[PDB]
Parts: sequence; structure tokens; C-alpha cells
Amino acid sequence: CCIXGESPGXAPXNDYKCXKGRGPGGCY
Repeated sequence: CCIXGESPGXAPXNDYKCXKGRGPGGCY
């Protein structure tokens, strides 16, 4: 699912719990 498959990818810092990425609700 990595972020739920709504972002570029796992983005362990680009979205997944990172302010860089904003999908279902993943930021820093």
C-alpha cells in the first residue's frame, strides 16, 4: 500500500510521514 498507493512511492521522507509528500495524510 505504501502510503496507500496514492503517492509516488513509499516516500519514507518524501510523503510517508514527511511534509514533502501530501496524500491520504502522511507528513513529517
